[PDB]
Amino acid sequence: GVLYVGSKTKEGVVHGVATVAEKTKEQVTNVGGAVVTGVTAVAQKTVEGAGSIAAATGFVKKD
Amino acid sequence: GVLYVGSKTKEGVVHGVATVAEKTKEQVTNVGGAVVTGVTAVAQKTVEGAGSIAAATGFVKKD
Amino acid sequence: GVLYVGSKTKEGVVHGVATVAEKTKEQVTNVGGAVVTGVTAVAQKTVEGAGSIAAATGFVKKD
Amino acid sequence: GVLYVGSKTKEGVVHGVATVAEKTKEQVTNVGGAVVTGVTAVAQKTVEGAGSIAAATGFVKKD
Amino acid sequence: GVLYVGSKTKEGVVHGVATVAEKTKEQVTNVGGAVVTGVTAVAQKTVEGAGSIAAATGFVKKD
Amino acid sequence: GVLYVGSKTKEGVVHGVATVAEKTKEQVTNVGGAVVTGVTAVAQKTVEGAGSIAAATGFVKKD
Repeated sequence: GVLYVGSKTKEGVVHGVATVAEKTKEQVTNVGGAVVTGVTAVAQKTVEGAGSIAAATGFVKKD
Repeated sequence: GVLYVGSKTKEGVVHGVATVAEKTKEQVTNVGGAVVTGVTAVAQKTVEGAGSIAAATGFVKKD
Repeated sequence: GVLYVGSKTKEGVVHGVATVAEKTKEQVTNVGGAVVTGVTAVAQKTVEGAGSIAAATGFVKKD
Repeated sequence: GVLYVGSKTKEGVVHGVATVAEKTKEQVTNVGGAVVTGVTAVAQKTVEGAGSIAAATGFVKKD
Repeated sequence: GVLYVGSKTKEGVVHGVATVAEKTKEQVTNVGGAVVTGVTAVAQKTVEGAGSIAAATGFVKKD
Repeated sequence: GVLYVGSKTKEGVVHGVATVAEKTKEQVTNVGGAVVTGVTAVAQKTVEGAGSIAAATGFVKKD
C-alpha cells in the first residue's frame, strides 16, 4: 500500500545507539540487525518469509 | 492501506538507546533487531510470515 | 485502512530507552525487537502470521 | 559611568514606528530625531549642551 | 564612561520605520535625522554642542 | 570612553526605512541624514559643534 512520509524539519539532532562502559574486566558489544536512525528514518518489511535475524551473543565462559 | 505521516517540526532533538555501566566485572551489550529512531521514525511490518528476530543473549557462565 | 498521523510540533525533545548500572559485578543489557522512538514515532503491524520476536535473555549461571 | 546591557534572547521580533493612512486627501509623515529600535536598543545622551532636535511639522495651509 | 552592550540572540527579526498611504491626493514623507535600527542598535551622543537636527516639513500650501 | 558592542546572532533579518504610497497625485520622499540600519548598527556622535542636518522638505505649492 501507499506509505507517505512527509517532513518539514529545522535544526534536527538525532543520536542513535549509545553504549558506555568503565572499569570493566570483560567487554562485549554486539549491535546491528536493523539499526536505522536519522532525522527521517523508515524501516519497512524488516523480515518476510522464513528469514530471521539471530543477533544473539553466545557468551559462554565455560569455567 | 494508505498510511500518511505528516510532520512540521522545528528544533527536534531525539536520543535513541542509551546504556551506562560502571565498576562492573562482566559486561554484555546486545542491541538491535528493529531499533528505529529519529525525528520521523516509521517501522511498518517488522515481521511477516514465519520470520523471527531471536535477539537473545545466551549468557551461560557454566561454572 | 487509512491511518493519518499529522503533527505540528515545535522544540520537541525525545529520549528513548535508558539504562544505568553502577557498582555491579555481572552486567547484561539486551535491548531491541521493535524499539521505535522519536518526535513522530509510528509502529504498524509489528508481528503478522506465525512470526515472533524472542527477545529473551538466557542468564543461566549454572553454578 | 559604567552602563552594562546584557541580554540572552531567543526568537526576538521587534517592530518600530508604524503609520497607516487610508482615504485621506492631504498626507504628511515626519519621523526621525532619535528613532532607535531593535532587539538590543540603546540610546545614551541624546542631547547635550545647547543642542536641539526641532522635529516639527510646519503645516500652514494659509487659505 | 564604559558602555558594554552584550547580546546572545537567535532568530532576530527587526523592522524599522514603516509608512503606508492609500487613496491620498498629496503625499509627503520626510524620514531621517538619527534613524538607527537593527538587532543590536546603539545610538550614543546624537547631539553635542550647538548642533541641531531640524528634521521639519515646511508644508505651506499658500492657497 | 570605551564602548564595547558584542553580538552573537544567528539568522538575523533587518528591515530599515519603508514607504508605500498608492493612488496619489503628488509624491515626495525625502530620506537620509543619519539613516543607519543592520544587524549590528552603531551611530556614535552624529552631530558635534555647530553642525546641523537640515533634512527638511520645502513643499510650498504656492497656488
